[PDB]
Amino acid sequence: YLAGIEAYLAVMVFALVLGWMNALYFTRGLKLTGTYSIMIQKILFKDLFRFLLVYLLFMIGYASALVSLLNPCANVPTYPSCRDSETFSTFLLDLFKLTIGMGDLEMLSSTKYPVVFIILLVTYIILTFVLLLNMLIALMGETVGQVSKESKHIWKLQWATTILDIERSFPVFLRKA
Amino acid sequence: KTGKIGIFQHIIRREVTDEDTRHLSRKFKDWAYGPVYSSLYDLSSLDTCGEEASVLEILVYNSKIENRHEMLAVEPINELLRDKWRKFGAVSFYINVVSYLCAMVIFTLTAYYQPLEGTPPYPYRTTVDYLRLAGEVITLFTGVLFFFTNIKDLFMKKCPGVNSLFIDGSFQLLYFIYSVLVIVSAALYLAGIEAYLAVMVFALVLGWMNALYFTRGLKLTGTYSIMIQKILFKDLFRFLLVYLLFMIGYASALVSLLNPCANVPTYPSCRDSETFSTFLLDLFKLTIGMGDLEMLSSTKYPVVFIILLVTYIILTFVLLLNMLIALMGETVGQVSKESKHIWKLQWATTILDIERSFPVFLRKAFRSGEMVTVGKSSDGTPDRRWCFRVDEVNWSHWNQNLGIINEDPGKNE
Amino acid sequence: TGKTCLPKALLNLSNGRNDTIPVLLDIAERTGNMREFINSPFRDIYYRGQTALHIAIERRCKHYVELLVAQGADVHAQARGRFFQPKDEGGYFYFGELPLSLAACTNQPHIVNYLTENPHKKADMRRQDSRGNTVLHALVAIADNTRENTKFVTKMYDLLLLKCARLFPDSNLEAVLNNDGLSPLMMAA
Ligand SMILES: CCCCCC/C=C/CCCCCCCC(=O)O[C@H](COC(=O)CCCCCCCCCCC/C=C\CCCCCCCC)COP(=O)(O)OCC[N+](C)(C)C
Ligand SMILES: CCCCCC/C=C\CCCCCCCC(=O)O[C@H](COC(=O)CCCCCCCCCCC/C=C/CCCCCCCC)COP(=O)(O)OCC[N+](C)(C)C
Ligand SMILES: CCCCCC/C=C\CCCCCCCC(=O)O[C@H](COC(=O)CCCCCCCCCCC/C=C/CCCCCCCC)COP(=O)(O)OCC[N+](C)(C)C
Ligand SMILES: CCCCCC/C=C\CCCCCCCC(=O)O[C@H](COC(=O)CCCCCCCCCCC/C=C\CCCCCCCC)COP(=O)(O)OCC[N+](C)(C)C
Ligand SMILES: CCCCCC/C=C\CCCCCCCC(=O)O[C@H](COC(=O)CCCCCCCCCCC/C=C\CCCCCCCC)COP(=O)(O)OCC[N+](C)(C)C
Ligand SMILES: CCCCCC/C=C\CCCCCCCC(=O)O[C@H](COC(=O)CCCCCCCCCCC/C=C\CCCCCCCC)COP(=O)(O)OCC[N+](C)(C)C
Ligand SMILES: CCCCCC/C=C\CCCCCCCC(=O)O[C@H](COC(=O)CCCCCCCCCCC/C=C\CCCCCCCC)COP(=O)(O)OCC[N+](C)(C)C
Ligand SMILES: CCCCCC/C=C\CCCCCCCC(=O)O[C@H](COC(=O)CCCCCCCCCCC/C=C\CCCCCCCC)COP(=O)(O)OCC[N+](C)(C)C
Ligand code: NA
Ligand code: NA
Ligand code: NA
Repeated sequence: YLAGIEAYLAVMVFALVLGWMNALYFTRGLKLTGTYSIMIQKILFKDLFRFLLVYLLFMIGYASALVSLLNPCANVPTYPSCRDSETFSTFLLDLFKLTIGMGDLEMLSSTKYPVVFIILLVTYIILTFVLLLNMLIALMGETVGQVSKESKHIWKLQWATTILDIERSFPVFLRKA
Repeated sequence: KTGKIGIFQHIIRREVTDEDTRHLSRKFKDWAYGPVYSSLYDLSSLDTCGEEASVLEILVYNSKIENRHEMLAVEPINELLRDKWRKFGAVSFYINVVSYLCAMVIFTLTAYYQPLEGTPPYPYRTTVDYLRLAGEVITLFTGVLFFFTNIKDLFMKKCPGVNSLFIDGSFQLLYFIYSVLVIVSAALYLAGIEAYLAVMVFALVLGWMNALYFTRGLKLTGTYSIMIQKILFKDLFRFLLVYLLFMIGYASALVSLLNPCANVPTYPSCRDSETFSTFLLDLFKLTIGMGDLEMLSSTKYPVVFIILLVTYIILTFVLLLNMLIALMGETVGQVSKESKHIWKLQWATTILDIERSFPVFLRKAFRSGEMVTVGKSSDGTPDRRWCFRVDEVNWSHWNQNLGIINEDPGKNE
Repeated sequence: TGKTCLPKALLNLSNGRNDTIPVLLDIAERTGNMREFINSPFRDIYYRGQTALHIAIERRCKHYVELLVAQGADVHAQARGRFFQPKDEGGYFYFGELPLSLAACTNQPHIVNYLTENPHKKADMRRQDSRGNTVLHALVAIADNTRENTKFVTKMYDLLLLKCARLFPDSNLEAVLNNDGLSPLMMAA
């Protein structure tokens, strides 16, 4: 913003979202919310990274498989029927929308083999929304029942580390008061 | 081979004290300074690099799966496999993974740059099309490679209760499929038929789903890829059964209410000749949530139509697909302990396969052990056994003065 | 190493009795050496400082600890070897470095009394090893949070700082810091 480059914003926009997500730091003053912000961080480890791994295998697999069926636009200007140069990119997003539910199949006749296309989408929808994203819910239940006792113990350290940091920041005559 | 733990344990930790029969021992006490001692196991039959038949290849390949995890979770076996993983089992496995992922990148790029005009697009005539040909030749190698390796397995290790066997029983089956489709697609791409693609497209998706094979190098992801396979059995096939009964029932019931197009050209109001087909998909979308009711007045009885959709939506999204979530929770709490035990077999089977693929001089270079003069064999002949140390601590068993081979405690390096 | 007759006897101990140690020290006297023979430490980089007395207690033989001390051998020799080093450097068993700290860290009370209350040269509890760690610093080191370990750690812990008060009536031994700046309580934490 002082060197003249105009991408001060984009970097600034990531900072903004961290900082509000760094307000979860201050959930230590209550066992409720402090136990909450550490399960979020445990269900983000022994949980939704394992999911991101396989989900990127199922997704690259199908996204490469289904765009392989769409015919190029050299064949001609219209993308949403055809394939050219950003097909993969937009098509991953349409597959990311499908697993979570806020998409529409938008079934396509432009492909060369149309029936095999829908055999693959329905397997994506079964093996990602009905099988994985619901198993993703079930693994959390196996987590939050196990890391609950740990989570009450980690908060007691968080909470204690908070106090001794405040105390340590005082002068000695004020600590001694 | 028969799954007898209680005696299998007792043999491997056989401490005999009377020196006339100490040679009938397999746990020794190399040294003991105070409350810390080093126990020294006999790997005479367990870890034989090549030449002899081994206890460890028997537990891991041809044994009873109901007790392998308890037979591999005893004295040195578990320590012995970790001692193989850090040497070569880790590394070579993580070369197997990158080589496979690349091969699937290489198989990805061809299909994306595979043309779609005319006869099967033989003519290359450019550099990029020769780069693609490098991807198809490297590909077909992978197919025939996974073909031969699985057929020699059919003459050798193979055929447990396949695909209900979470120790590479299923993946052997799937790499074999992937091996076929790359041979079929290459046959039709060379026979002139233009459906090389459709077969090739199923191969691509298997192979990325066959990269779940390589989730064994971590307890996290390996425990993950076997729950997927258990929640696909004691879970979402039961669902597919009833869900196909509720669905055929309603799909036949609701299309029975729509009036034919002989009555006239417009489907989305009317019924003709693909009504059922498209209408199943609209009902598949409803249960999962990414559909719209798209309520229809074209039917002859419109009110009874919505009485049935709302029962589909209650008995499939609110009742079954949410019960489907709840049964998983009953699964993943029960098959977690099994899943940590199956990984230990997967992980072990991975090591012994890599080890078995080495020549004997290289296995004999990555030996897990050491020659030790453990005693005299009553002829003056010193017993030079290849053994394995285990430091151990006990603040209660103070009289450790039985079999102290090395009077000088420490390993004195 | 530097091993001698007198260690070799105690390593090769027959049911708590090797009849040679009363003999060799008689012959050691008639040529003449007791404060050079018994004391002779292993000059290795791995058993450094270890003596016959460090061996007489780890074998759990009380009868000769009286004998080795009867001639006034040593009760503050420091076993600084890489073996006598914690399990954070490349060692196995850190008891401190002293024979008193050894007997306390091996659940052997009677010598811990003896090396304090004997006729001859006494082992005081204030003596620091090469890291400042006294006997109580050491009991915090060998301790684990099991059941049988915490039993005799607390007993031999108690036994000494009570015994430090009936002996030198001054600063408690638990106040004695070390060469990191810590006390036995701050060392346990
Ligand atoms: C010594 C302890 C080391 C401890 C520290 C950690 C060291 C790690 C090194 C890891 C080496 C292994 C990785 C190399 C690539 C590899 O092994 O790739 C393998 C196969 O590769 C080969 O066949 C190539 C033959 C040469 C390989 C060894 C080269 C390294 C040698 C140097 C290491 C040091 C020791 C000896 C050198 C010789 C001199 C005598 C030493 C003593 C002193 C002189 C991939 O598996 P794949 O078959 O695809 O999977 C099986 C398939 N299935 C059965 C599951 C279906
Ligand atoms: C270790 C921390 C350090 C980070 C290193 C990166 C730092 C700096 C990179 C910025 C320089 C690059 C841009 C310069 C060129 C440029 O100008 O490029 C622009 C476009 O560039 C961009 O958009 C740059 C996007 C930057 C974001 C990077 C990631 C930031 C950090 C990410 C991590 C934090 C995540 C948080 C998210 C929350 C979720 C997770 C929370 C955690 C889990 C809960 C071109 O367009 P134009 O308009 O023409 O530009 C003007 C040019 N002109 C015409 C004036 C010459
Ligand atoms: C045991 C393995 C062996 C499999 C056996 C099947 C092998 C080969 C069949 C291929 C020949 C048939 C086509 C020839 C006729 C033809 O050409 O037919 C086409 C259309 O035909 C097709 O599209 C055929 C679809 C093939 C897919 C079959 C299933 C493949 C295997 C399925 C299993 C694996 C699943 C994986 C999915 C992942 C999820 C689950 C993972 C597991 C759970 C996690 C007609 O159109 P046209 O353009 O005119 O064609 C050109 C004709 N012309 C004009 C040149 C004369
Ligand atoms: C250890 C593995 C390392 C391997 C990394 C290799 C990755 C990339 C290098 C190769 C890409 C080079 C760029 C391609 C050429 C290009 O520029 O293509 C552009 C298009 O954009 C692309 O194609 C790039 C998107 C991706 C493409 C598929 C590859 C997918 C890569 C996925 C990597 C997966 C990693 C990991 C798996 C996931 C799990 C986690 C891992 C395990 C645990 C940590 C130009 O298109 P256009 O000209 O319009 O073509 C039209 C052609 N028409 C119409 C004439 C026929
Ligand atoms: C294990 C998962 C993977 C299984 C894959 C193996 C099964 C099938 C793949 C092969 C299908 C090949 C279809 C034919 C080739 C093709 O595409 O031909 C097209 C047209 O096709 C058709 O007319 C085929 C009629 C519809 C029936 C489809 C198959 C059966 C459907 C039911 C599948 C059920 C199982 C599975 C689905 C549920 C999965 C969830 C489970 C859990 C997953 C883990 C070529 O156009 P053209 O003839 O030129 O156009 C028409 C003629 N006109 C008028 C233009 C001249
Ligand atoms: C310190 C160690 C020193 C050694 C260094 C490495 C030395 C040599 C490397 C040799 C590479 C090739 C080895 C192949 C091993 C093999 O045959 O692997 C197979 C996997 O299938 C293949 O490979 C396909 C065959 C075609 C080759 C791959 C594609 C073409 C070559 C690509 C190489 C480029 C790499 C990487 C470039 C990108 C780099 C990103 C780094 C990033 C680091 C983080 C093992 O399957 P299997 O075990 O049998 O399990 C299968 C399942 N079943 C049957 C047991 C049930
Ligand atoms: C052990 C049981 C074995 C029984 C299998 C019998 C199956 C099929 C044989 C009969 C079908 C013959 C073809 C029909 C005629 C035809 O060609 O009809 C076509 C249309 O397409 C169809 O009708 C075929 C789609 C399905 C139709 C309903 C049957 C549903 C079958 C479901 C099977 C369920 C299995 C299992 C239950 C699920 C649970 C798992 C099991 C238990 C555990 C493993 C022509 O229509 P169009 O000319 O347009 O007519 C218009 C008429 N208009 C407008 C003039 C009035
Ligand atoms: C156990 C589950 C199954 C229960 C089924 C039994 C209950 C009802 C079925 C019978 C309904 C018959 C309706 C009348 C016939 C018909 O359809 O007449 C049509 C029109 O209709 C009407 O005007 C009926 C008014 C609306 C009230 C509907 C019923 C009551 C609704 C509430 C239902 C609540 C219970 C259940 C629903 C919730 C279920 C979730 C629980 C859990 C499941 C497991 C004929 O057109 P026309 O008169 O010519 O057109 C109007 C006249 N004009 C202007 C054109 C001349
Ligand atoms: Na739940
Ligand atoms: Na939804
Ligand atoms: Na929705």
